[PDB]
Amino acid sequence: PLLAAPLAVGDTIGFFSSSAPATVTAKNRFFRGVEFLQRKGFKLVSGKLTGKTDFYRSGTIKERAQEFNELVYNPDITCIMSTIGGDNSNSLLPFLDYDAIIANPKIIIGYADTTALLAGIYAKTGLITFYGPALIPSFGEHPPLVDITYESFIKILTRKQSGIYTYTLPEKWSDESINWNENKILRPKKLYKNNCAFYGSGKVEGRVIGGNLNTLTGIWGSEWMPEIRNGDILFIEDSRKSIATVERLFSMLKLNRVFDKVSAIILGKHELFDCAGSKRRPYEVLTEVLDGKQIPVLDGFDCSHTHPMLTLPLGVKLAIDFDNKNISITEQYLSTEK
Amino acid sequence: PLLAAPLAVGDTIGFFSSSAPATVTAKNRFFRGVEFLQRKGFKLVSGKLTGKTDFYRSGTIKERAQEFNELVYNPDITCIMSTIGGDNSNSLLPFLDYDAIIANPKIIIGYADTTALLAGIYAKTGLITFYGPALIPSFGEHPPLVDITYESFIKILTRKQSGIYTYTLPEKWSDESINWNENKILRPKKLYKNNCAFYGSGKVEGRVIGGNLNTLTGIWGSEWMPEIRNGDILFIEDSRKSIATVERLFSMLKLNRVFDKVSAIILGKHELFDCAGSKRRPYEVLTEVLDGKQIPVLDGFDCSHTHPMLTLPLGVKLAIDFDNKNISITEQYLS
Ligand SMILES: Nc1nc(=O)c2ncn([C@@H]3O[C@H](COS(=O)(=O)NC(=O)[C@@H](N)CCC(=O)O)[C@@H](O)[C@H]3O)c2[nH]1
Ligand SMILES: Nc1nc(=O)c2ncn([C@@H]3O[C@H](COS(=O)(=O)NC(=O)[C@@H](N)CCC(=O)O)[C@@H](O)[C@H]3O)c2[nH]1
Repeated sequence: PLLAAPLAVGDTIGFFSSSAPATVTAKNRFFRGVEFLQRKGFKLVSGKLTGKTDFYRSGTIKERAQEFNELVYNPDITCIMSTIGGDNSNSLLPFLDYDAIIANPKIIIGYADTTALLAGIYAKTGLITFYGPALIPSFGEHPPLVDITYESFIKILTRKQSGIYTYTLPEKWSDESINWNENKILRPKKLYKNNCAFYGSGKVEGRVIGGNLNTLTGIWGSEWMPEIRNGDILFIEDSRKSIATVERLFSMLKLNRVFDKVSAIILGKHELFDCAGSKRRPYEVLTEVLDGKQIPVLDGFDCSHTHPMLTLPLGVKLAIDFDNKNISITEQYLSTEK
Repeated sequence: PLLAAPLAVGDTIGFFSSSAPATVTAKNRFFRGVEFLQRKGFKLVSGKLTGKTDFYRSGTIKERAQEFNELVYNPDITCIMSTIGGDNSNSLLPFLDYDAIIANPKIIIGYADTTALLAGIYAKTGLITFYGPALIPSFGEHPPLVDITYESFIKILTRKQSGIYTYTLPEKWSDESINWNENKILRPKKLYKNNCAFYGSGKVEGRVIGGNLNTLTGIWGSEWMPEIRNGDILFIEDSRKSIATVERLFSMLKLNRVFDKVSAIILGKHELFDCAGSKRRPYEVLTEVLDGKQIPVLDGFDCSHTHPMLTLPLGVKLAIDFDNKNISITEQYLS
């Protein structure tokens, strides 16, 4: 794969708004996230749509593509980070400068709707991009959880690329929809013990592919959807969905023969899943849809809309040890030097 | 294509619940729809999941597939009609009896989430199915709008198959969210003049394909999504979506090169579209997404979640005359 140069303390991070204009609509949280990264020593470059609104989005399709391309063209930038998702980054895909991305590989990171860009860029260029923090939701989170998110971000992106990397499991997590865009918390979030489950045995190693599953529907079938291959590990997460929607999306995968190919599935923790009173969890729905197909599942990986969030390279090999209950990156995902 | 026998007054209609359990959750409206069709002379056969609930759905994936298949196996049934949509009919697709459908073609009709079945059945069998009334939302509607829906249903499904059929535009329509499952009516729905628009010139004729666009995402890429081909007319409608979602869905089509293939697009009226204060309509969003491509568009066809609803065969040729502002079925669609 095509690899970006690694991150280092003091580097420049550029940020872009490919969908929702949250630098305006969540401006307090945005400022807290900016301050958070600056205090860590990063220099920030604001994308040209910062502070702008076009109702539900930051700008026209072309304006948003331009905003992103301009960061790619900036030789001082090591990391290009989403401000926040939304619904609309898939629109940009015909207009991104893929040749410039190939010529100037950078760390591209975000999650949620930004999946369309992460997956589409990988499909077009082979660049290893990252499912991980977006500036506003992730780094504007109040302590204590933001510190755990940051620890994963800095570890994954700065560590020496030698030997496998085994993830640490956050001790506590939350998905509550509070403390969003004000100076002070209303009250502390509920902190849940980590209930991640490893359904299976032995060790499975394969290329990880995926992201936000609902968002993948916006690129599905196109040249921007990376082909899923035999032996891949499917990584999928969703946020604030009804069980009805989750069944629909899992069945979409089934119809597409995805479950005939993949050797394991990672379900990110689902933020505020709505079980419609059934008390069922997504894994149970997946099990019905699988119709007897035995695939080991890591249910509840902390790389999703829940806090804290780990950083995950997409398109490289991972190894899930279902017996020892751990997950590791086993393939180089950044260049050894800048 | 594979064609079902035409409907006749007095025939048996079977109904199924492939997703939301609205025979329970909208029981009053359900009874109204049943009574409406019975009064027209139809016999009704209730699918085996009628009156059942599994929280958000009528039953397990396999039980819902069985419910549908059992209607196919019933020799007395000439029309299989959805009760209502939901989110989950795509789950049934691996389990439908496509061979039985081929062996005994029937009129299969519904809309919204049921698109997954209409499209999937067409993909597997070539059967011409129908985007049109579902029992509860469509036939449980109060007069006067239900009468216009029924007039289209009966005209399309019973007419002799000779010469083209040209649609008649409803004079008024509504998308107002009232009088759903209440027993008496607060008042009549607000009525709007028909603002349907023909953007283009000349006449375009091609096979119509599509349905509820959001629902198509649940079958996209699979063997159950019919291939869109050069010359097709794309028919798409959505309901109660944000402009953000509509942009996403239109861009999905663009990324899939759909707009390089289609000869025209029909947008069904979008029930209670949420423009996020932009005052933009779906057509304006489509225009941005198209990035200059000159595709003629029939904007606001009455075959969607709005009332009244016309009945549309899927998979046969239509002709849209943009100069004379009309739309016709030009290919035989029942035996
Ligand atoms: N309390 C609160 N108020 C907000 O206005 C708000 N806007 C965003 N968020 C949180 O930010 C997170 C990321 O927002 S997002 O715009 O990046 N989300 C997305 O792109 C996907 N949720 C869209 C795809 C999908 O959900 O299917 C969400 O999980 C919310 O928890 C908010 N939370
Ligand atoms: N006013 C009103 N009150 C209700 O409680 C209610 N419950 C359902 N409905 C209407 O039924 C109609 C059909 O619902 S459905 O389950 O058949 N719809 C669908 O499957 C699609 N909306 C799914 C695809 C999508 O929307 O993305 C919709 O237009 C709703 O407005 C209601 N309308």
